[PDB]
Amino acid sequence: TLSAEDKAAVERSKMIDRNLREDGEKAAREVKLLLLGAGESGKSTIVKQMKIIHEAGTRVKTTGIVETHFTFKDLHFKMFDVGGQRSERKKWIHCFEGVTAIIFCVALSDYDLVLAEDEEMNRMHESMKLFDSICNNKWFTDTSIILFLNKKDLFEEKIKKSPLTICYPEYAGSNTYEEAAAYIQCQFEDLNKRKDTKEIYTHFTCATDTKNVQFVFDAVTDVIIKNNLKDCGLF
Amino acid sequence: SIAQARKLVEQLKMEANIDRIKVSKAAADLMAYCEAHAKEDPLLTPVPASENPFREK
Amino acid sequence: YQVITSLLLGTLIFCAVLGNACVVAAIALERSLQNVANYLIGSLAVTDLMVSVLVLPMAALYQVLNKWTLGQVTCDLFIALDVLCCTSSIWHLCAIALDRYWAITDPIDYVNKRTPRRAAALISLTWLIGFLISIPPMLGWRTPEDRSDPDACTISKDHGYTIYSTFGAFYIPLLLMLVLYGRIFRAARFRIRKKNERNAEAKRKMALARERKTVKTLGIIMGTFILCWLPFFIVALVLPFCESSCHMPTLLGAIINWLGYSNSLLNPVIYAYFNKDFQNAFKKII
Amino acid sequence: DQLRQEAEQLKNQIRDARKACADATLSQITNNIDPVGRIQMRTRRTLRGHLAKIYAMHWGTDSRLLVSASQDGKLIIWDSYTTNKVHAIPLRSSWVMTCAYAPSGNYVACGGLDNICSIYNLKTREGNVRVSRELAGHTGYLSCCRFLDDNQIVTSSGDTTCALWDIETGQQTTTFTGHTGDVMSLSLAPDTRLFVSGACDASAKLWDVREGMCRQTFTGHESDINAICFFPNGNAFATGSDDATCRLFDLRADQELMTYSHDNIICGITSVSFSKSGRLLLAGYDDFNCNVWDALKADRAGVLAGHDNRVSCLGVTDDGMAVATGSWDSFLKIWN
Ligand SMILES: C/C=C\C/C=C\C/C=C/C/C=C/CCCC(=O)O[C@H](COC(=O)CCCCCCCCCCCCC)COP(=O)(O)O[C@H]1[C@H](O)[C@@H](O)[C@H](OP(=O)(O)O)[C@@H](O)[C@H]1O
Ligand SMILES: CC(C)CCC[C@@H](C)[C@H]1CC[C@H]2[C@@H]3CC=C4C[C@@H](OC(=O)CCC(=O)O)CC[C@]4(C)[C@H]3CC[C@]12C
Ligand SMILES: CC(C)CCC[C@@H](C)[C@H]1CC[C@H]2[C@@H]3CC=C4C[C@@H](OC(=O)CCC(=O)O)CC[C@]4(C)[C@H]3CC[C@]12C
Ligand SMILES: N#Cc1ccc2[nH]cc(CCCCN3CCN(c4ccc5oc(C(N)=O)cc5c4)CC3)c2c1
Repeated sequence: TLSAEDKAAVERSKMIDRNLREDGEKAAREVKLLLLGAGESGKSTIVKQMKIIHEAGTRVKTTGIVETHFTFKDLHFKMFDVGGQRSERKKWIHCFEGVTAIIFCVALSDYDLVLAEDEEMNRMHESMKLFDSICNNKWFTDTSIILFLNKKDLFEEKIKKSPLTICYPEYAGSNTYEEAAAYIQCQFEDLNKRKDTKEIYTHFTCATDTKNVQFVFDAVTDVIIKNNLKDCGLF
Repeated sequence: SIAQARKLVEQLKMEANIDRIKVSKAAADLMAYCEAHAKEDPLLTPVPASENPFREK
Repeated sequence: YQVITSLLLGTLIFCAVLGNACVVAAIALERSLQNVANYLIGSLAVTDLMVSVLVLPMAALYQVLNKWTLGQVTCDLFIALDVLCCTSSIWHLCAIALDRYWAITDPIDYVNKRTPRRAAALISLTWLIGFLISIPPMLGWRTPEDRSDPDACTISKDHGYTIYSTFGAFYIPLLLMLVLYGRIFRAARFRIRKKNERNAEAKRKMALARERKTVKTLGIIMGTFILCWLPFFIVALVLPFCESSCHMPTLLGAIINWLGYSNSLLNPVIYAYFNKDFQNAFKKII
Repeated sequence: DQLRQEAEQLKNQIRDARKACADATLSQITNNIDPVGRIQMRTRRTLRGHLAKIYAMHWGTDSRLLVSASQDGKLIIWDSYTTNKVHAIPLRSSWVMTCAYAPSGNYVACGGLDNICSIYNLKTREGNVRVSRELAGHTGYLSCCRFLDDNQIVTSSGDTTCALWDIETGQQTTTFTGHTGDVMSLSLAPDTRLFVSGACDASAKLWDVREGMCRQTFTGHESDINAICFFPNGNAFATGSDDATCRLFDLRADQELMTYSHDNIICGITSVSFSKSGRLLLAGYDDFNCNVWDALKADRAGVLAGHDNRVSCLGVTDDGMAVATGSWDSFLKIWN
């Protein structure tokens, strides 16, 4: 009670609590994004582009989860890459509940290619199944998804050479970059079961340095504004 | 995937050579251990507040 | 016949106190409801509780007895508490509107520089405006007509004080709230507006539903504020200037006087008893 | 090849031997034991300070100090007697889903989505906690870790293997392989010669620390196992799974004894622990409730309601005075 040791213990507890509160306030000022996608789906390219101008604002190599810390327009972003996590997603996907948005990356040029596990499995079909699984989890019901369609030029060359009917037999239209890209985009967007709660922002990755991060910033600001409107009761 | 089959069958044949006892004896041993230390379990029998560290000093 | 009036007033104070106290308790005992918006809503609930505990009983006694039987000093205390607490309730409404406007129109400020110190500053400014409106009639600047009739507790009817108090307590807040909520409405509409045919039809229907909801909610807020407080301030701005030829009917005058206090009862319903988080917290407490 | 035929033959032989060794169920033996009765526990301490979901906790051997891990990248050493934060260790990676307290009370460990088990030195010359060593080598998320001694630590990860580490050197002394799914839980025997691990392949295995081989295999569940804990005797253990069913397995009998299930619960178990005498089996559930089970009767004796989101971790002191449950609402609660 009044002993010196008890006073010292209470003082240390109060100091630690103040430090914890300060760290929590500092961490609450950060926007968290989850990066997903197939293996060779252009994930690293998007990470490099986002960190080209802004990076980080005897440790052992982790390779489990990779954090990218970049700031744009006075807004702090954190991206978590779980590509190297080879295990069941069901056991740790709930750790990312509460992220502002999910950055899903899929390559347009792998529709012709097939997985190495078996020949009769399209890579784009694997990406679609992953998108369906991650867009309808019980944890990400309120979380918006930012969809990036990488490798537009390779896809254009491939559809110039090879037709799109192999990946989508039901498809019936002219083989052109615009129409095929629109078809792929709408096919990915039709997997969103929670139409009323979440929204999908689709962008085609471009060689310009700042356009992709600008699109991400616009999507995050739109998500924040719509969440505020919902809290206020006007949305 | 045939090399792992040999390891699996070796593990199975190794797991089947252990001595086993009757379930009645094991249940009796568990019950005896439970009843022997029942007096020393503060959770089973609520402790008086005089010597309860988490309520009163 | 006075028994009916007494029981109606008593149940009015009882409901107001119960609602405001429930809102304050729910905010206090829940960790989930501890953000800036709920802090402002809780301060508004506390102000309404002060109106219902410190002002409504004396006003109800005045209504029932149809005369003031408590004293001149008690009359001054009642007037000061009445002007201070009710002006505060209005400026809490304006502060909530301002916070919503800042959150909706400035996401960067919402993420970075939005801290509970902002809520504390807004509450302090509201109470400071309340004091600036309530104090000066006490420190002079009051006509002797207030003390001329001992069997009455009317607010000072000086033209300058009437203009000052009415403007700074209802009319400046009204314009501020109208401008802020108009900007908020424009922002909401801009956000909403911005087989393939089935998806397009579904999106159009969803946009129409959201537009109807963002019209209804804004209408509820603004209409409640207007229909609660506007008639009394129109009366208080018109009658003092026109001393004669503007007799006020007793029943209509009493209804106009007592309409303003219903805002302190309807405020928790609109700002607290509607959002989902408060309902979940109340269900958990129940 | 044709080895599947002899494999299934050996499986049938093992099942036949287990059925032959089973004569009377545990329910029949303990029919004459009087019921434990209703167990009423009231919250005694509420430990506050975490700002995110809590995934693990562990009690010290002195039964006064406990450690908790949460998503805010903090590892807090509490003082359960006075609710005083003794330490607050900032983690390099905020994705942590396990923690352990050394038996000597000198070290504390944690691990998570990053595949590294970090060892923190508590008692140092300057009084400031510093990273003693980082243990790398797993290829999946680290699910559990237990200090076998002041120098040896055993870890279980999501790469379907468990490993024994030497903290002084930092290399894997022994690797335990054989699981066909992610290993989610681990518990050490009181004599620290064997340990059991429950994995996502709906099976639990008994390992020998020195030999590094799977001694026995237990398969009763229908879904992945999220928790495990030895009986205080050291000859039995209890597992919790997403099937919403806790089971008691016996090492000597090499089979299943009791099933703890109720029709009103359909949510999986996240944590399992025993009382000091072994009569009470406490389990945490996904419906933010904790149920106290009669280990010898399979009848509920109480409910430790009071949490909000989900009870994720649970533990019982060595002296048995108190039970601490941590949940996703960022609160530790001491029950007693
Ligand atoms: C002619 C054409 C068109 C016009 C005709 C018809 C249509 C319109 C008519 C006019 C409208 C009248 C009132 C409608 C109210 C109504 O619909 O209420 C909805 C249903 O809630 C309940 O049922 C829950 C109710 C709980 C009530 C409180 C319980 C306690 C009361 C006593 C308290 C004191 C004693 C304890 C809830 O609200 P809502 O759907 O109206 O919409 C919003 C609300 O307006 C926003 O304020 C709120 O934001 P907040 O400011 O943070 O709260 C939003 O979250 C959202 O709820
Ligand atoms: C203190 C006394 C006055 C009791 C409180 C009454 C209020 C709760 C009333 C007064 C005016 C009403 C509003 C008058 C008109 C409308 C528009 C109405 O809009 C529609 O759905 C269709 C018409 C349109 O497009 O405006 C929705 C209800 C609302 C906001 C009403 C909600 C309830 C209000 C705020
Ligand atoms: C927000 C919802 C719940 C509606 C709120 C309604 C109130 C504004 C009502 C409820 C009881 C009403 C009172 C009930 C009875 C009387 C007495 C009545 O007596 C008179 O002086 C009339 C003339 C006479 O008979 O001499 C004057 C109105 C008044 C104060 C009423 C004023 C308006 C009150 C406060
Ligand atoms: N002007 C102004 C002005 C300016 C700026 C302001 N800010 C805040 C206010 C306060 C607004 C409400 C004032 N109260 C007093 C009048 N009312 C009342 C109640 C019972 C009654 O009973 C009798 C009877 N029995 O005769 C008569 C009578 C009258 C109830 C409402 C204000 C006012």
